[PDB]
Amino acid sequence: DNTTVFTRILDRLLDGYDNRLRPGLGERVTEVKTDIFVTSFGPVSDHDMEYTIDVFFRQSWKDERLKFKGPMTVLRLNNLMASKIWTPDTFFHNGKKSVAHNMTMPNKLLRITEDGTLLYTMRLTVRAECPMHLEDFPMDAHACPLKFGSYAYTRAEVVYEWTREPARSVVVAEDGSRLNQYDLLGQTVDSGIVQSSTGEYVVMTTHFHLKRKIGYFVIQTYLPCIMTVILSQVSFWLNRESVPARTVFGVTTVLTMTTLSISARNSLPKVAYATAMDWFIAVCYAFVFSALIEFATVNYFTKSQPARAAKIDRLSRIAFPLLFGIFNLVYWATYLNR
Amino acid sequence: DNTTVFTRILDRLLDGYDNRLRPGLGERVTEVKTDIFVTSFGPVSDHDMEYTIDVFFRQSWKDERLKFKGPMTVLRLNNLMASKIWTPDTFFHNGKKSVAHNMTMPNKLLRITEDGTLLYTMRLTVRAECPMHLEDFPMDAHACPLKFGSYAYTRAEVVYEWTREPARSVVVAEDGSRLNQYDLLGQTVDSGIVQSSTGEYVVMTTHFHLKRKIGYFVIQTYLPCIMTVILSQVSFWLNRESVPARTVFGVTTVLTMTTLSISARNSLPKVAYATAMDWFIAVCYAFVFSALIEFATVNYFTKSQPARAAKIDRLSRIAFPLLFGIFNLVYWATYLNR
Amino acid sequence: QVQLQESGGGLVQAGGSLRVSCAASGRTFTTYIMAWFRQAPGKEREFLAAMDQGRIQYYGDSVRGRFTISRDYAKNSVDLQLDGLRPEDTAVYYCAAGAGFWGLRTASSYHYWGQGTQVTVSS
Amino acid sequence: GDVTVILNNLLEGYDNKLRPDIGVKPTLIHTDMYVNSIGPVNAINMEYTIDIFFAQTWYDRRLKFNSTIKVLRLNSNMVGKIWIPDTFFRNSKKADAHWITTPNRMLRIWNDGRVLYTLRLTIDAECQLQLHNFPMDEHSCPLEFSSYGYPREEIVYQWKRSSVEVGDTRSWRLYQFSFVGLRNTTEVVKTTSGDYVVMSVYFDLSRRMGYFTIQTYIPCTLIVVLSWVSFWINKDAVPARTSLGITTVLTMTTLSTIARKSLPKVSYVTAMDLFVSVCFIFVFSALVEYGTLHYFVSSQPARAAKMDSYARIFFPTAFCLFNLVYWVSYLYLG
Amino acid sequence: NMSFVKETVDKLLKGYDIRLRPDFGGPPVCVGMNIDIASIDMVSEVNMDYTLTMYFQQYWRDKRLAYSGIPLNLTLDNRVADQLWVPDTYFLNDKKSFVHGVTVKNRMIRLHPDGTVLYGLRITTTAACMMDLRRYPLDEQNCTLEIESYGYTTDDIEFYWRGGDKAVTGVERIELPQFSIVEHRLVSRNVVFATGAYPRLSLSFRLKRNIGYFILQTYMPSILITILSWVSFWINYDASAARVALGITTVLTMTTINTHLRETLPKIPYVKAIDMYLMGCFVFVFLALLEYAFVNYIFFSQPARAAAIDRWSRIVFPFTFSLFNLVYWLYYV
Amino acid sequence: NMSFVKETVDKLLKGYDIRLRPDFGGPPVCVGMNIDIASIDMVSEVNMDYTLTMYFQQYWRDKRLAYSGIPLNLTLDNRVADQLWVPDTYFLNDKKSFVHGVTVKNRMIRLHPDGTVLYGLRITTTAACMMDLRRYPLDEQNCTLEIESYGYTTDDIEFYWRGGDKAVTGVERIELPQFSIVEHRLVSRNVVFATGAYPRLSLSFRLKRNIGYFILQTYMPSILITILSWVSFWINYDASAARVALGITTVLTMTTINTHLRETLPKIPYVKAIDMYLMGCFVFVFLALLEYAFVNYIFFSQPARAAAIDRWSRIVFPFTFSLFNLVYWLYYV
Ligand SMILES: *[C@@H]1O[C@H](CO)[C@@H](O[C@@H]2O[C@H](CO)[C@@H](O[C@@H]3O[C@H](CO[C@H]4O[C@H](CO[C@H]5O[C@H](CO)[C@@H](O)[C@H](O)[C@@H]5O[C@H]5O[C@H](CO)[C@@H](O)[C@H](O)[C@@H]5O)[C@@H](O)[C@H](O[C@H]5O[C@H](CO)[C@@H](O)[C@H](O)[C@@H]5O)[C@@H]4O)[C@@H](O)[C@H](O[C@H]4O[C@H](CO)[C@@H](O)[C@H](O)[C@@H]4O[C@@H]4O[C@H](CO)[C@@H](O)[C@H](O)[C@@H]4O[C@@H]4O[C@H](CO)[C@@H](O)[C@H](O)[C@@H]4O)[C@@H]3O)[C@H](O)[C@H]2NC(C)=O)[C@H](O)[C@H]1NC(C)=O
Ligand SMILES: *[C@@H]1O[C@H](CO)[C@@H](O[C@@H]2O[C@H](CO)[C@@H](O[C@@H]3O[C@H](CO[C@H]4O[C@H](CO)[C@@H](O)[C@H](O[C@H]5O[C@H](CO)[C@@H](O)[C@H](O)[C@@H]5O)[C@@H]4O)[C@@H](O)[C@H](O[C@H]4O[C@H](CO)[C@@H](O)[C@H](O)[C@@H]4O)[C@@H]3O)[C@H](O)[C@H]2NC(C)=O)[C@H](O)[C@H]1NC(C)=O
Ligand SMILES: *[C@@H]1O[C@H](CO)[C@@H](O[C@@H]2O[C@H](CO)[C@@H](O)[C@H](O)[C@H]2NC(C)=O)[C@H](O)[C@H]1NC(C)=O
Ligand SMILES: *[C@@H]1O[C@H](CO)[C@@H](O[C@@H]2O[C@H](CO)[C@@H](O)[C@H](O)[C@H]2NC(C)=O)[C@H](O)[C@H]1NC(C)=O
Repeated sequence: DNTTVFTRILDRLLDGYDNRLRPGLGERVTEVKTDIFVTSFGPVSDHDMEYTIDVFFRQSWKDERLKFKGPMTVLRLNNLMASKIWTPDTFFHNGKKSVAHNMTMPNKLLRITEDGTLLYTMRLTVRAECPMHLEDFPMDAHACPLKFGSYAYTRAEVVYEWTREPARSVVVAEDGSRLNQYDLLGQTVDSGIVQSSTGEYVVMTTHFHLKRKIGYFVIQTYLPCIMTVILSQVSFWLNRESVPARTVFGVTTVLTMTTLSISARNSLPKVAYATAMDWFIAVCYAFVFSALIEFATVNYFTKSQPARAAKIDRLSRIAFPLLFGIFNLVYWATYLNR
Repeated sequence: DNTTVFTRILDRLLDGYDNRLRPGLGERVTEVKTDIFVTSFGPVSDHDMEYTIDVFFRQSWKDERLKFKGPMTVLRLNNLMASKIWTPDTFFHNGKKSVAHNMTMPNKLLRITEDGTLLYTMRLTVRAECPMHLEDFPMDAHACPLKFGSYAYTRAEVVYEWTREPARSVVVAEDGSRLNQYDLLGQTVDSGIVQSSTGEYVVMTTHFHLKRKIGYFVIQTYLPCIMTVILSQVSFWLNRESVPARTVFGVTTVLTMTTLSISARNSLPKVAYATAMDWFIAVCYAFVFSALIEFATVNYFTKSQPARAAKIDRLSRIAFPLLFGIFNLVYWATYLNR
Repeated sequence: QVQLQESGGGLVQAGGSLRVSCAASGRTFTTYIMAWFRQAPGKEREFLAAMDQGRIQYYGDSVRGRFTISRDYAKNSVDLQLDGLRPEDTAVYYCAAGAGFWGLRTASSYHYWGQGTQVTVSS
Repeated sequence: GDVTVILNNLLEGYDNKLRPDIGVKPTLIHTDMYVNSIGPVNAINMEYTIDIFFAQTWYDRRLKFNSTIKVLRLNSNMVGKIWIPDTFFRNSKKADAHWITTPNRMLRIWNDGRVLYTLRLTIDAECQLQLHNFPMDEHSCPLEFSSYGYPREEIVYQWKRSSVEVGDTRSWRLYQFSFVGLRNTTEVVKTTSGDYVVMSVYFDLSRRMGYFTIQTYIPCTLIVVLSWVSFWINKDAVPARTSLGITTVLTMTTLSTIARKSLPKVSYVTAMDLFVSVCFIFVFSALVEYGTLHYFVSSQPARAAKMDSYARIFFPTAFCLFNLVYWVSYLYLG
Repeated sequence: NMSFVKETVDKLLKGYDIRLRPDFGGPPVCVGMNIDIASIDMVSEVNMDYTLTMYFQQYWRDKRLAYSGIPLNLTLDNRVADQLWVPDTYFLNDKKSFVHGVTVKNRMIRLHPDGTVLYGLRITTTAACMMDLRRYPLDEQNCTLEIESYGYTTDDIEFYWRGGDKAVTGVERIELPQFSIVEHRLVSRNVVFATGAYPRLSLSFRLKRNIGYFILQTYMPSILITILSWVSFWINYDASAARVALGITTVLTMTTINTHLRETLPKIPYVKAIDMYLMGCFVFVFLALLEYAFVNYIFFSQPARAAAIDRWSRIVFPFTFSLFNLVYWLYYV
Repeated sequence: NMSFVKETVDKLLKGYDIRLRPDFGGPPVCVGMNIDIASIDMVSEVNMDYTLTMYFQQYWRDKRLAYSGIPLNLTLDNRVADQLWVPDTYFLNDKKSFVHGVTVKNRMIRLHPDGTVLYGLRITTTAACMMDLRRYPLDEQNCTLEIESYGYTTDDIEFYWRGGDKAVTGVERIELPQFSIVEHRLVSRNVVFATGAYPRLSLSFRLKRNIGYFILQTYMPSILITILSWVSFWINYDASAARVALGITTVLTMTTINTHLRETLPKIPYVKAIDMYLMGCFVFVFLALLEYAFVNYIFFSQPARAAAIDRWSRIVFPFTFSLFNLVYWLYYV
C-alpha cells in the first residue's frame, strides 16, 4: 500500500533529471555545509611525514529538483538512488592514497527532506601529508593540516561552509585517539581561497596540534648514553699501572657510544641536518673522546712527572663530571622550555 | 554458414535458461567430479603457519538444459560465455587469501559436450593454513591440509567426488616443488562431512606430508654451539697462573653462547613450549657455565691447596669431553630416529 | 603425563544407542586430530572415525551412516555414538590422538592411544 | 533547462571510438603540468615519486554548439562519454589516479569545440642514478609520456606557454637532494609499431653536502691531523704515544662505521669510500711506522733517525697532495 | 517443476524495489546476527590490531519475497544478492577487510516460503584495539568488534543476537601461539550520534598472554648474566685486567640485549615491566663494576679491607638480587 | 568522410559473436607475438623471483573484421577490445601481474583492411625461477618466462614468434646493478597436459652475477682476519693474555661474520662456496688457537720445542693457507 506510493515518488523525481548539472545552474551559487566526526585519529608516521585519520564526512545542500510530497517527510536511502543524483566532487588537496570502506556495504547514506534538502554521509580513511621541522626532535611540536575543496567547480559555482560554528563543526571522539607517541592538544578550523591556472577555488582547512612524548627516547636513548659517559669517567679512579684495564674501558665505551649513535640515527627519517639528539650524542662522544685523551696525557707524564700525572687525574675526576652536569643542565633547560 | 549455424545454437541454448538455479533443482542431487593438478607447491612460512600452492582446478558436471546437436561434439567457450551458465560455488575452507589469475585474460575454460556435460577448469593460487607442532623443531614433520567444498549448497543438493581413484585425482608436476626448507614426501586424498549453523556439507580434503631439512640449522646453530663448547673445554689446558687469559676465555665463550641463543629465536615462531633446539642450546650453555664455575673453583683453591687444584683440572680434562660426547650421542639418537 | 581415559562400553541387546566417550588429560588436543579405532578379537585394528580441528568428520567405509563422531573442544574430549549395533560390532574400541602424518586413516600415525573399552553385542 | 538539450544533442550521433579528424589531419594536443610535490628519491630501487595535476587541451569539431553559454563546466560524469587521448607515462613503474571522494577529473567544453581535460595523478617514475661522485653527485630525473596506440601521423603533443609549474618548492619531501630547475623537451621515438611523439620533463637535483662534510670530512681531517701531531712524540717510544696511535685508529674506525651508512648499497666505489679508505691507510701506515721505529730504536742512529725525520716531512706533503688530487678530480674533472 | 520455480522467482523479482527496506515507512525491520569464528591470528602489538576470519550470517523477514506452492528452501546463486535489499551493516573499528572470492565470491542467499531471508558472508577483517602494555608481558587485553548500521536508525532497523549467548561459536577451538582466550562477551546497545540513534552489537574477547617464550628467551639470559657478574668477587683483586674486562663486557652484553629488544619490540613510550627488570639487572651489574672500581682503588693501601669488601659482596649481591626478584614477581604475578 | 568510417565500424561490430574464435570449427588461428622489454629489476634471491615490464603484442587475422574502401590502418579506442575476440594468453610462472592504467588502460587495438588485428598491452609481471646457489656468489642463473593458451589446443590456436630471432627487443638496454645478461633464448613447444596439447612459447635469460662487490665485502675481511691471527706466532709465549685475547677475538669475529652472512642471505640449507671459504678460514684460526694452547701447555718443560713449533707455524700456516686459497679459487673459477 504505502510502498507503491513511495516508489512512485522515487520513480518520478528523476524524470528529466540531469546529474551532470549542479543545482541552481545559472541562477545561484551552490552552497555546501560540511562537518567532520573523527572516529579515531590514527597513527602518525615520522618516516613518511604523513598521518592517518578515520572520519565521518557529512555534507548538506539544497536541490530544488528533488522536492516531493508524501506522508514521510524524510527519506533515507543507501546507494542506488544516491548514485543517480548530483553530489559535490570534494577532494583533499594534501591527501595521499585514501580508502572508502566497502564492508559489508558502501558506507554511504543519502537522506532527503520534503523541501529538497539532501544530506550525504560517508566513512573515510584519509591519509594526509604533515610536513615536519624536526630540528627540535624529540621535543618538537607540529600542526598537521587537512585541506579539502571542489576539484572541478570554481568559487562562483560551489562554495563550502561549516554546518555550525567552526570550532563546533569538527568533533573528535574521546576514545578516538590512536597516538602511541603524540598528544593531541587541539584543533583549529579555517576557510579560505586558493588560486590556480583554472580559476579560484574554496578550500576548507583543519589543523591538528601535536606534541611528541619524550619518555621513550629518555629511557631508550638518553639514559644509555649518560650511563656510557659515566662508565667512561669511571676509568679515572683506576690505578695508572693498569694499562689494559683502562684501555679496555676506553675502547668499550667508544664502541658503546658508536652503537648507540647508529641506533639512534637509524630510526629518524633521513633529513640532511642535525637534531637535538644528534647534538646530545655528539657532546657525549666528545666527552668520552676527551676522557681518552686525558688518559693519553696521564700515561704520557707518568715516569717523568708522576706528580703532574696524579694532579691531572685528580682534577679530571672533578672537571669531567662537573662539565657533563653543566652541559646536561644547559641542554634540558634550553630545550624543555622551547 | 557454419559460423551462423553455431551462433544460432549459442543464441538458442540460453533461451528460457535461469543461471540462478542448479541443474536438477527439486529433482536430484547435483554430482560434481573434481580433480587437481599442482603446478608448483610454493613456499612454506613457519612464522604465519601457512603455505602457498598453484593449481589447475577441474570440475565436471551434467546439465541437461545445455544439450545440443551439431557438426562438432565438443565446444570450447570464451570466458564471457562461461559466466552465463550455472557453476558450482566451490571455496576452500582453510584458505586465507587466494588469487584467481586473469592475465592477460581470465584463466578459465568451459567445454560443453553434446550429451550435456560441462567441464570447467581454472588456475588459482591458494594461501592456506598449516598448523604446526614444533616440539621436535628442527627435526619435525607436518601434514598440511587443503579442504574445499560448496559454500551455499548442502549435501542434499550438491555432492563432490573425485574424477578418478583418490590417489590419482591429485597430480603434482615434476618441477612442482618450490621448497627451500622442506621435502615433499607425498599426499593423501580423502573426503568427509562438516556441520555448521546452516547445514551439513561435503568436504574434499588433501594432505601434503612435509619433512624439514636440517642442514641450515646445522650450519647456523649446532656447529657454532659445538665449537664454543669445545673452546670452553680447551680452556682447561692453559696453565693456572694465566688468570686473565682463562677469565677472558670463559667469559667470551659464555657471551658467545648467549649471543647464539638470542640469535636462534628469531627464526623460530613465538611458541609457548621449548623446541629440541632450546634444549640443545640450554645444555651447551650449562656446559660452558660449568666450565667457568670450574675455573672459579680452581682459582679459589690455587696457592693454598695446589694438589687439589691440579686434581680438579686433571679430572675436568676428562669429564667434560666425555659428558658432552655422551650428551650428543643421546641427543642425536633420540631425535634423528623419529 | 598425558592419558586418554575411555568410558562407556559394556553389552547391548543387538541394538540401541551406545555412546562411548574419551577424556584427555595432561595436554590440550585442540590442534590435533582425535579419532576412534576398533579391534575385533585377534583379527586386526580397524579405523572407525576421526575429527580434526576444523570439525571435519571422516568415517570408515563400513560404519558410514551408523556411527557418529563428535568432540567437546571446551572439555577436551571426544564421543562416538554407536547406533544400529550388530553382533559383528563386538570388539575393543580404542581412542587415539595424533597429527595425522602420512594419513589419518592409518593407526601408525597417532601419538597417543587409549586403554580400550570392550563393546559386546548380544543377539 | 536548455543545458540538458545541448548535452543530448552533442552526444547524439557521437562515436567515441574514433579520434577527431581521423582521416584528415593529426590531432594536436596541448599539455600542462602543475607539480604539487616531488616525494622521496629511492636510490635502492632507483625511482622517485611525483604528484601532479595533468591538463590536456584539444579541438573536437563534433562538439560545437550555439547558445548564450560560453563554456560548459563538467565533472567526470562525461569523461567516459567523449573521446580521450590514451596518454601514458613510458618510464612509470606504478601510477594511479585519485578517487576520494569522487574521481579527481574535470572537463570543460567551449562553443568552438575546444575541450580541456584535467586530472590528478601520483606517479612512481624510474630514474637511474650514478653515485660514483657521491656525495658530490648531480642527477636529471626524467618523466616521459606519449600515446600508446596513435603514431605521429595521428596524435601530436605540444607544450603550452607555461609548460611546467611548481608551487611551494620548500614544502616538498626532498631531504637528501635540493631542487635546481626543470626542462621540457620533445622527441620522436621509433618503435616496432610506428613512430611516436614523446614529451619529456627533466628535473635537476643536487645533493646537499653540509651534512656529509660536517659528519665525515671534518672529523676525519681532524683525526688525521692529530695523528701527524703524534709523529713528533713517537721518538719517546712511550706507552702514551702507542695508546694515542691506537685510539686514533679507534676513532677512525668509528667514523668509518658512520661513513658506510649514509649511502645505498651500490657495488661501485664512491668518493666517500675512497676518502675514508685513504684515511684508514694513513693511520694504518702511521702505526706500521711506529712498529718499524720501535724495532729500529736500537738501530735508530744509523738509519731510523733520518727515517722518522723523512716520515715527519713526507706524510703531511703526501696528504696535502692527495687532498689536492681528490678535490680537483671531484670538483673540476668529475 | 523447474520451470515453475523459474516463473515464481521471476515473479517475485518483477517490480521489486531495492532502494526500500522491508516494511519501509512502518515498523522497524528486525535483523538477527550470527558469527561463526573460523580462526584468529596475527595479534600485532606494533600495529595495535588483530586479524579475524569468520562466517557472518544475517536473518530478516521481507514480506515482498514470500512465495507459495514450493515446499522447499531456495538457496540461490549469490549474484541474486545484487537484485535484493540487504542491510547496510559495517564494522566501526575495521581498518581493512574483504570478502573472499575464490573460486567465487563467498556469499550465500537462502529464501524460505514465509519470506525469511538468510544472507551469509565469509569475511576476513583487521580490527583495531587499544592495548595497555604497562604490565607487559604480564598483561591482559580486551579486544572487541563493533557491528552497526551505517544509515538506518532505530526507527528503521533493529539488531539482536540470534540464539542468545550461543550466537557466536568456534571460540573454544581457537589456538593462539602467544595468547590464550579467557572469555568472550556479547553486548547489545544503541549509540546516540548527531544524526540520531544507531543499533549496535559488540563482541569482545579477553586475552591473557603466555609467559614461556619470555621466560626462556628474555629473563633467563639476563638472570644468567647477572649471576656470572658475581664471578668477579671470587677472583683475586690484583687481577685488574680480568675483573675490569669481565665487568665491562657484561655491561656491554646487557646493553646489547636492551638495544636489540628496543629494536624488535613495539614503540610504546612508557615504562613496562620488562624495562624494569632489564634496568634492575643493568643496575646490579653497574654496581658490581663500581664495587670493583672501589676495590681496585683501595686494594693497595688497605688490601685486607678490600678483601673483606669482596667477601661481603659475595653474600650481599645474591641476597639483594633474590630480594629484588621476590619483590618483582610478587608485584606482577 | 567521418560518417563513412563510423558506418563501416558499426557494420563490423554488428552481428559479431565474441564467444567464437576466428575460423571457429576449422583450421587453427595463428597468433604471432612480439615483446619489447622496458626494464628488469628486483631479482630476489629470498623470494626466488624477478620483475619484468614489457610491451606485449599479438598479431592475428579475423576475416569477420575485414573492411574495404578505407586505405587506412584503424587504431581504435582500447575499449573496443571489450567487444572483440582476443587470445586467452597467460604466463605459467607468473605470481602477480597487472596492466597499467594511467592515464587510461595501457591497451592498443589496431585493425587492417585485410582483417588483421594487432593487440598491445603494457604488462608488469613477477615471474618465478628456480635458483641453484651451490656456487654462490660465483653462480649463473637461468630464468624463463612461459607463454601459453589457457583453453585452446593446437586444433584451434597456434603460437609463433613474429620476427624470428628479432621478436624480442630491449635486452641490450637492461642494466642490472648486480647481474649481467649473458644471453637470451626463444623456444617453442607443445605441452601435453590431460585436456590435450597446448601451444607454448618460452623466453629465457642467463644471468651472471657480478663478483667485485663480494671480493671487497666478503672474502677480504676473512682473509685479513686470518692473516691477523698469524701475528700471535711472533709474540713471546709468556704473554698469555695477549695471544689468548687475539686468538679468541679472531674466533669470535669469524663466527660473527659467517653467521651474519648466513642470516642475511636466503635460506638454502646446503653447502655453498661462501660457506666452504668461511669454514676454511674458521678452521685455520681454530688451529692457530689450538697451536697456542699446545705451546702454552708445553712451554715450561720444553721451551726449545715450543719455539720450534712457533717457527714452524710461522712457515706452515701462510703456505697451507695459500694452498687452500689456490684450491678454492681453482675448484670454482
Ligand atoms: C582482473 O580482475 C580484476 C578484478 O579482480 C580487474 O580489476 C577491476 O577492473 C574493473 C574493470 O574491468 C574495474 O572497474 C572499473 O573501475 C573504474 C575505476 O577504477 C578505480 O576505482 C575502483 C573502484 O571503483 C569504485 O569507485 C569508483 C569511483 O572512484 C566508481 O566509479 C565505481 O563504480 C566503484 O564504486 C563502487 O564502490 C564504491 C566504494 O568503493 C561505492 O561507494 C560505490 O557506490 C560503488 O558501489 C578501484 O577498484 C580501482 O583501483 C584498481 O585499479 C587501479 C588502477 O586503475 C589500481 O591502481 C588499484 O590497485 C586497483 O587495482 C580504481 O581506483 C571505474 O571508473 C569503472 O566504471 C566505469 O565503467 C563501468 C563499466 O563500463 C561502468 O559501469 C561505470 O559506470 C563507469 O563508466 C564510466 O565511468 C567514467 C569514470 O570517469 C564516467 O566518466 C562515465 O560517465 C561512466 O560512468 C557512468 O556514465 C553513465 C553515462 O554517462 C552514467 O549514466 C553513469 O551514472 C556513470 O556516470 C569500472 O567500475 C575495477 O575497479 C577493477 N578492480 C580492481 C580491484 O582492480 C581487472 O581489470 C581484471 N583484468 C583483466 C585483464 O581482465
Ligand atoms: C571490553 O571492554 C568493553 C567496554 O568496557 C566491555 O563492554 C562492556 O560490557 C559490559 C558488560 O556486558 C556492558 O555493561 C552492560 O551493558 C548492557 C547494555 O546497557 C545498555 O542498554 C540497556 C538496555 O538494554 C540500557 O538500560 C542501558 O542504559 C542504562 O545503563 C547505562 C550504563 O552506563 C546508563 O548510562 C544509562 O543511564 C542506563 O541506566 C544501556 O544503554 C546492560 O544491559 C548490562 O546490564 C547487565 O547488568 C545489570 C546489572 O549491572 C543487570 O541489571 C542487567 O540485567 C544486565 O545483566 C550491562 O550494564 C557495557 O555496556 C559494555 N561497554 C560498552 C561500551 O559496550 C567488554 O565486556 C570488555 N570485554 C570483556 C571480555 O569483558
Ligand atoms: C618547454 O616547451 C615550451 C614550448 O615549446 C618552450 O617554450 C618555447 O621557448 C622558445 C624559446 O626557447 C620560444 O621561442 C617559444 O615561443 C616557446 N614556446 C611557447 C612559449 O609556447 C619552453 O622553453 C620549454 N621549456 C624548457 C626548454 O625548459
Ligand atoms: C598498414 O599496415 C600494413 C601492415 O603493417 C602496412 O603494410 C606494410 O607496409 C610496409 C611498407 O611498404 C611493408 O614493408 C610491409 O611488408 C607491409 N606489410 C604487409 C603485411 O604487407 C601498411 O603500409 C600500413 N598502412 C599505413 C597507411 O600505414
